[PDB]
Amino acid sequence: GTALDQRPRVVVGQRVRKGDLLADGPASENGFLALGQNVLVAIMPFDGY
Amino acid sequence: IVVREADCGTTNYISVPLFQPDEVTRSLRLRKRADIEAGLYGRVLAREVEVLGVRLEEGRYLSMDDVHLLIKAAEAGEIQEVPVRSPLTCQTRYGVCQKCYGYDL
Amino acid sequence: KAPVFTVRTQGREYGEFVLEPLERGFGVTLGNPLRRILLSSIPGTAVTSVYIEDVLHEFSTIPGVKEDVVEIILNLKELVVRFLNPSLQTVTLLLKAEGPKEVKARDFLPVADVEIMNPDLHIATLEEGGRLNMEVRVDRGVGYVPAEKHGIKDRINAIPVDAVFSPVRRVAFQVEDTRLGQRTDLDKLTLRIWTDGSVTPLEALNQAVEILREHLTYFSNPQ
Amino acid sequence: KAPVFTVRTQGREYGEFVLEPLERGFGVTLGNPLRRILLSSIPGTAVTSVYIEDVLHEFSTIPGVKEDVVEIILNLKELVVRFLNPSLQTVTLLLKAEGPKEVKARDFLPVADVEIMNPDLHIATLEEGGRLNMEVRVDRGVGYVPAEKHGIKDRINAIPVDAVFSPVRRVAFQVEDTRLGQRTDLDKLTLRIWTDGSVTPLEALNQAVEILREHLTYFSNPQ
Amino acid sequence: YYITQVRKEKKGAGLEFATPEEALAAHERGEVALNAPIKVAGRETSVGRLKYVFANPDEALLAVAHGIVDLQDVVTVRYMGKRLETSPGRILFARIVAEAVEDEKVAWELIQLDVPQEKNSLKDLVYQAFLRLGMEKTARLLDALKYYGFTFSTTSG
Amino acid sequence: YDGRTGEPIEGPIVVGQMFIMKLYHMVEDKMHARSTGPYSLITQQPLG
Amino acid sequence: AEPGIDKLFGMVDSKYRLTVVVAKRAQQLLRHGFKNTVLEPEERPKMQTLEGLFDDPNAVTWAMKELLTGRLVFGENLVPEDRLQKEMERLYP
Amino acid sequence: QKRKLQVGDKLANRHGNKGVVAKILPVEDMPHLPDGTPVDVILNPLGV
Amino acid sequence: VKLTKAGYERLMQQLERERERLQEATKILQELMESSDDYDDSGLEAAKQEKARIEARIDSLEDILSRAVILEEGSGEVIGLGSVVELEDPLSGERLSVQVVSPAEANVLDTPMKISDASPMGKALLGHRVGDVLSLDTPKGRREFRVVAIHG
Amino acid sequence: DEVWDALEEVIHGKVVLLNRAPTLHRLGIQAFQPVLVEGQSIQLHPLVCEAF
RNA sequence: GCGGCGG
DNA sequence: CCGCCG
Ligand SMILES: [Zn+2]
Repeated sequence: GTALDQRPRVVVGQRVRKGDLLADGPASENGFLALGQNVLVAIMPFDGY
Repeated sequence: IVVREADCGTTNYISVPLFQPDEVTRSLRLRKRADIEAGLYGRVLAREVEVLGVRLEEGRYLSMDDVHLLIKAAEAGEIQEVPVRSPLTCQTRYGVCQKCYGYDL
Repeated sequence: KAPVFTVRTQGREYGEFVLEPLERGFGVTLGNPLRRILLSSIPGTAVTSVYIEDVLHEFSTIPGVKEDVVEIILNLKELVVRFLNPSLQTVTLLLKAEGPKEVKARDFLPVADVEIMNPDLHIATLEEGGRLNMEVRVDRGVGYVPAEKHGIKDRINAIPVDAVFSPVRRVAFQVEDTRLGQRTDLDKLTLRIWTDGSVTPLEALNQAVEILREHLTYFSNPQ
Repeated sequence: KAPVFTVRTQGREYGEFVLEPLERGFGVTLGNPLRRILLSSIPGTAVTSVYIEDVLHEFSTIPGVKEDVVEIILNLKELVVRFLNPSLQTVTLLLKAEGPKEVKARDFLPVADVEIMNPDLHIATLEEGGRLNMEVRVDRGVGYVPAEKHGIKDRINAIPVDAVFSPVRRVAFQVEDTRLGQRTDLDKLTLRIWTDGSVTPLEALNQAVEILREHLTYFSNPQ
Repeated sequence: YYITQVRKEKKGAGLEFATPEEALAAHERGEVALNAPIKVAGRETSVGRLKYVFANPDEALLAVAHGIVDLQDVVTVRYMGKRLETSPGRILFARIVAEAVEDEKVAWELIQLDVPQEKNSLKDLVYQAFLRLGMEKTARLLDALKYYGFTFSTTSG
Repeated sequence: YDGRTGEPIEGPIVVGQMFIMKLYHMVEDKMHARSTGPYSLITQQPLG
Repeated sequence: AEPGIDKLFGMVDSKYRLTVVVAKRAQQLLRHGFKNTVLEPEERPKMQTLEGLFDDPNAVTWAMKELLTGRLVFGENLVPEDRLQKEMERLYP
Repeated sequence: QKRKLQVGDKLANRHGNKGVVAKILPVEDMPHLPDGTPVDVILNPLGV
Repeated sequence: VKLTKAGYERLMQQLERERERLQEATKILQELMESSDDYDDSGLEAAKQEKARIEARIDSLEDILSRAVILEEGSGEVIGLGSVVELEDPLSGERLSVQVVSPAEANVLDTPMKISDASPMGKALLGHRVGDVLSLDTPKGRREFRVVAIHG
Repeated sequence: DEVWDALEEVIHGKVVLLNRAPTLHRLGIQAFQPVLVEGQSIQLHPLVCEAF
């Protein structure tokens, strides 16, 4: 039950190299696997949250 | 098993030993602080015992301090066992009485 | 020695405000309070709802259009518009271009009283026969609001978007050494503020300053 | 709605203050700043330097006097004096007593416009033939100034004492969540104040708020 | 813990104020120099105690809150009846507890401000509190600890 | 600096870009709250 | 925790007893009408939006607050089983 | 439907630190760096 | 089981040390099971497993210490238990110092290298006296040594 | 918005019980006074985390 | 009923 | 052990 779309990452009229990402997969962007995001994180304690 | 009672009368108590026998051949030692506590904490004295100057009345529930006392005393050499009420000797057929179970609620 | 509140403003985005001298530890005592208001209380604008002609749900796709409805509505919340009078509570920008083109925020049909400081924002890309027409609802609000909280329904088939009202991106205050006075232990608070454009660094500062004062008065009647 | 400013004051030392409801994270925007002020800005009095005739050092012992120099000076920090007008920037308290008597803070000879609200304060016990004569300086300042920071020199053999200006002792504030029909993510600011008696928690608060406001104004003229 | 702990720094020379008065002054100036630290191994008291002497318990905290002393610094503080040689942190701790349960006297009767607070020192605190002031009252101390423990935990860094 | 007090946090704190993800654990699967309803026909149980 | 529960526990020979007493008294508070209390003049329980806890908040809350004072009596066999419910309806509208 | 991250949701890093969202903090008062930039998430050190 | 006063003392002390280690490991174990925060981590299996390796060594020390004989024979002639031997290699004139002891006392860390009773080199030496010469097998070959003497 | 006032009014001093996954000892379920809150998750007191 | 999965 | 999905 998860989204599975392919978002084209190429523009009209572009010279493509053999074996180049035409569109990105469900969790791959730029041809890399991505699952979640990179967030800025501080590593310390809060009240108790 | 439940707790319904009136200080069950039958006084046939369990003696909590303070010294352990063999770990290295024969030689008597003071059981570990923990273990003694386990056996005497929140218990009820079957019979009275003056140990280091204080009179620990019969039936009194010996708090943690009290058990420390008994240990401190055992160090000196005034008592090797302890008279205390327990389920192991309850008269109440089906159930156990206040004095025998002890403190811990 | 009365706080010489100086100002160096460049554009409508950046806006540094110096203010010294200040008795021991007030630079901070002011710096933080104002900062907290600046990001949470300041009012502004955001795209509250949109509607594409042949799209029924936000998770759809429009022919001859690269980006998905979600990739789009995502880009719209990045749209920073600017009204000029309270009489502009809810504006509805309209846009519609076809064929081979790159829709930019500049293609919205002008609305005489409000201006778009976000011109080159990329809205979408169209191949051929790319029929894209849409109406984007915009409002003046405050703070953040989940599209699920307001649920705007201009048209039965339009999709509500998330509210991003804070007209500031980042606030920072610095406390430096003394300039004037007979003692060296003093504060030189200078705070630099960053705005998307809707309002100005100064505008903000002032409003915040006001909101603060506004609350101070609430300590009046006891009970 | 309008912040309900409730009050619960007992005496002139304690003072509970509640103020809700308030918007998201605002109790904290108020509270902290006020605290920062309530301890550093509020003007009051504190003993500055002392001088016992026969005493030369801070660590010694006056015969016939159970208390050590240190204990006495200590006791004096406890002293709470109150001036009436500007003309009193620096007043010298004088006090001499002998024999088998308890030396209370009410034994200092009365000064024209100065008042001692810490009368029964125990300063020193004198044994038979106990000679105790000293001169304690008192000033109006703000916050806390370590004896090593100011270093007053009335008599070249006297001793500088840490200054306990603020008539406020400690300040505690809490940001608990409160309910209001629709939403529950609300702030309820309850701030409690402790004063030595010189002024009441309620006065102090106001003074603070004012002081803050006054500073808000200084953001007026650019340059 | 981090609030009840005490600090020990480096000591160029023999910390002898055990006896010298030119040791109170000198050792105290050598301190104002770059020589003897606010927490030197001085037997009777490290210069840290010499400089700051707090009358009222509040007296200390405010000095902290103004930046004069850090919570974990060894200072001198006049309490109910004794000039005690402890740190603000420690003291603070006392108050916290003494606050949780109104009987301030019974408070310091069951806590040991002689060592940093460890899980155990606390364990035993709770246990004692239960037997001493009643059930609900202890509940209050727990919440109290919970609260402070957490706050300090965040600002400690 | 805190943000709530604007006061620093005594002692450097490490921070950085860490890659983290959301899991197949929405709370969508997490809150059945029952008041009243259906009972089994053969055995008396509030089955749903 | 709860208002002087320790004091309460002290008033009973066994924990569970307190509960039983606490409860049955909360029942009599609603059944025979909610005016069957003993400490309503001063310091009667209270609520926060409108001082209305004087009319009907929690029952048990009351029971306890009443039991905390030496007003009510509790016993193994204090009043004749049935005679109690008869006299109560009589003296309470 | 759209699944926006909320309090009950659980996230985790490639090293094994798993956890649920306890409180969603308003940028307003959360840990920010000297330069205006605030952080996004605070991981309790104690789990390391 | 045969021990020297030296040997006895050593094993007795080691036992003491391992008791302290067990008490520590225990404390630790207890804390873990009490935590119930992070389970399924090498928190239990390690603590436990560690405590085991200890208890085992303890059972070995108590066993040996519970029934060992003490042979007070510092004045003897033939190499027996407790005997301190010294062997010189005829060729290199190398002086080797060793002491044969019961399996439980062996320890290359000691002043005289303490060799097991039922140790090859250990076997070779028992039953011989100053002067004798004997061989055993070695990876490089086989080196004969002459018992130069035997202190207590 | 008035209903909430009501709900929060009906709950005043009532408490509910909470249960952990495997109920092991009597403390596997404790009682607490509920205080209405935002979101889906359930706020639990830290100190009792050890119990369950 | 069988696979998977949370603590 | 308790729980949930397909
Ligand atoms: Zn019995």
